[PDB]
Amino acid sequence: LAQSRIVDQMAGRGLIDDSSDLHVGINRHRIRIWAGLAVLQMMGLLSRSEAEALTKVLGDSNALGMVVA
Amino acid sequence: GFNLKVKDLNGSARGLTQAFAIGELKNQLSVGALQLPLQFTRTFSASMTSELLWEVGKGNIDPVMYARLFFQYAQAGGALSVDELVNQFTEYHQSTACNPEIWRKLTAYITGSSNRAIKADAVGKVPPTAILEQLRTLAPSEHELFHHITTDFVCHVLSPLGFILPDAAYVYRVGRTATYPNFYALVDCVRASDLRRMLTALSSVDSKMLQATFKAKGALAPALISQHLANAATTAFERSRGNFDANAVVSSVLTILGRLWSPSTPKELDPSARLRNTNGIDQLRSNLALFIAYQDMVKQRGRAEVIFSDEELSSTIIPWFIEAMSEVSPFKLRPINETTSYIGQTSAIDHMGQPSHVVVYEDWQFAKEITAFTPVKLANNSNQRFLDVEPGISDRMSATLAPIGNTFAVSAFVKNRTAVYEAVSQRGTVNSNGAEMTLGFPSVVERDYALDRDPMVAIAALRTGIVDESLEARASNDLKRSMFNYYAAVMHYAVAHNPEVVVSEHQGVAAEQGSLYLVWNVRTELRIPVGYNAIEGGSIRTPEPLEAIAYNKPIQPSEVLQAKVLDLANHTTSIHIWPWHEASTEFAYEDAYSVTIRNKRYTAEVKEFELLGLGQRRERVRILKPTVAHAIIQMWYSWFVEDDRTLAAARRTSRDDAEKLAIDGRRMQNAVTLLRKIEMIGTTGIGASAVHLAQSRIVDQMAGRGLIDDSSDLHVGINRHRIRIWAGLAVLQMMGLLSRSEAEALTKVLGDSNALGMVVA
Amino acid sequence: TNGIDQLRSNLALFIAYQDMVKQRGRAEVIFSDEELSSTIIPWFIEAMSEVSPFKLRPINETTSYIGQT
Repeated sequence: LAQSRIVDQMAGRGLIDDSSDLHVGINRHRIRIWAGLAVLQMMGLLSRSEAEALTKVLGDSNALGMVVA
Repeated sequence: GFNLKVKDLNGSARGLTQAFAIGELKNQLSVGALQLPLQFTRTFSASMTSELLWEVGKGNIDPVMYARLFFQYAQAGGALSVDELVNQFTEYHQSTACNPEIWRKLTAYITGSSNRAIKADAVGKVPPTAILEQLRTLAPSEHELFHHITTDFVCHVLSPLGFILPDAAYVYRVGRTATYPNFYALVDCVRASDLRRMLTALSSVDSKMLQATFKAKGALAPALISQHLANAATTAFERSRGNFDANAVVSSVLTILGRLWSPSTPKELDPSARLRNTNGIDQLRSNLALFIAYQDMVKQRGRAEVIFSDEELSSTIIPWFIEAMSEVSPFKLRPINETTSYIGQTSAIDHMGQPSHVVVYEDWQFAKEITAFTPVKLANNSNQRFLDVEPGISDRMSATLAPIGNTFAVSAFVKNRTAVYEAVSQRGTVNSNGAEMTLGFPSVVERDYALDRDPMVAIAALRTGIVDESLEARASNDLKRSMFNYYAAVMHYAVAHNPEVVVSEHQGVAAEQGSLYLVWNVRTELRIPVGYNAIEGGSIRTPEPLEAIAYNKPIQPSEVLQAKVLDLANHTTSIHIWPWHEASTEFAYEDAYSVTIRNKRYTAEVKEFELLGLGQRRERVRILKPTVAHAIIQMWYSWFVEDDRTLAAARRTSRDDAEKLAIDGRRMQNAVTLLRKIEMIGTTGIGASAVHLAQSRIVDQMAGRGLIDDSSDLHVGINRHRIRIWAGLAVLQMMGLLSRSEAEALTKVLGDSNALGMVVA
Repeated sequence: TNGIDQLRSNLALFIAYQDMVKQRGRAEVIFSDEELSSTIIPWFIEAMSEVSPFKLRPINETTSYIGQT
């Protein structure tokens, strides 16, 4: 759904409507966290000031898949 | 036909979501999990097609057929339901059979004069009929029917005596009935079930005794014929009653069934000894097909107290006294899938693979033959009108329809939208479903279009689910009269695939009067971008019937059903039919059309009848109102709407050139396709007559305005596409289906598309 | 068929074909058959059933009321 929305954003400006350009490899894992973010806050569990931490720590490393997927 | 999202169908066709069959809305979409399993099996059969004449005819009187007729006209008539009709019949039966002075007058109209019954002599100066007029002089019925039947009764007891002289014949048509639906209809069926014996007791017993008293040879009889007749007839009325309440008996047996079905506590209601499996109610344990009756039962009403419960009873008698075993009605009865054996199915779709286009439908008729008639009436009274077909037109118009059956091969026609599926790439898939894809039911259209209600308004009524309360007994409920069948649709072919069942009562927080539908585990592929109920685990469980199909294979329908016109003329050459009026007047149309040759109009028109080459104008020929096909062509029309809307949007943005030309390429031949078939609609019998006369009118108009100079216009393409498509469309106008707006919209379609050809031709 | 050929001799009813295409157009025999007709239908033609002022005669007697100067 969020991908549907930003793909709709691709339709915003008419030239970046040139089909999907996100999907290669890194983006998928990069947004894979977002699922863990909905699972984070207002899944009814985590209290924020949290993904904050996770963000910095996800910045700490190469992450990648690291393999898988 | 229409469409809806799969994940959001409750937000979409919210009424159609079966959870709606119960008062459920809630934060929750019904469901959960619980217990007791048994595939509910053996559904009542196929009332569709099977149209035919029946003969009231003889006074030997078969109550059974007449009952069938009562339900028949009742649905077909000006007064729902059967129930009130049976009341009215009982009223009439009092006013007649229980009103003796009449009978004195009747015998008086027969042999009556003096010192009746004029000793041993015969003399039966009567047509059956003349009696019927005399009774017509008596209390009118809004719905005579039985008014014939009472006469039939007069015949039956006067048959032993020399008054068989009148014997003519009486005839009446069927009427198609649906799935078939609502338990109120069952109420009609059970009171009619009473009619089987409410009536037969007077239809039977009767008298072999008295010939005519004998008293050799037999007999004198003053009022004694009327005496013996009516007083016994009234006596016959006494044994008749049926006692047991209509709605109550069904309410109770349904109660025991549904609570038998209950996974949550049966409590004091329970399976038991002779409470149940009384060598028949257990057969109902096998007839659990009439499920849904419990659904609306709590919905139409609420708590289902057995009130006349007892515990010996019932058991005992009442379930025995259930309707289907008394077999009136199009109540019908059968095993499983044969009712589903008219379900189309096409998964289509791709890569995902499951969702964007998965259609269903039905196999269907085109016995081209269709008929029309004069309404000859040997004597004024009502509508007992004799009619004879008008073969000279009737054949050729049917002949005109002959190619048309090869046209619009609806199965092949389905392939159309299926073909649309690859449009438009590329794969979604999670962000926006899924799609309805599926419905486009010929059946739902015909069921309502038969009353010319126009189903299409009912369609949106199932979009929002709620009825828009068009308060009128032949308005609002009739909409709902369809909606039931509509639900009744999917469930049945939701049986096959899969006999998975149960579900629970879903009390929610309010209120436990009972609320239990069905569930379907089926079996699945391991991916679920379809259905809010993610429950992919092995398979969906599943709360709503459609998802099964959504996870179903294309299977491709067996499906063969296709009706047939009744022979009619071969019998009404002798005897009157009574769906008439209904069949209507009925002769449109003056389809004028312009040809805008440069800066000039030259519009032409033609007077229907001479297209048939007949002369002159006919006043009173009476075409039927053929059904079926309307649904097909409408579906074709609306689906084209889905088509060009989708494709045009696709070129509007998707996005990315390789696809746009594809679709805009696609677009072209779609229209090109229709172009071609439209000539088959016309210039091949009988619209060639249409183009002929059009050419006549136009060139003669050239001469009349003066010059025929510029009039090369019997020639090519543009004008030819004009006149030809106009022609096939025109005979199609003479065809009683698809109005007129469809015409202008259609030429609106071709006009941008391209037109080019030059296909002619 | 010992009669339709008499119609081959009755070709006076010419013009009927004229308006036939004119009043209508194509003249498909539709109940054509090939045994029929032949067989019965031409036999069942009207003038032989002789109703009407349909009348019947040789040539010029109908013209025998034509003035000429």
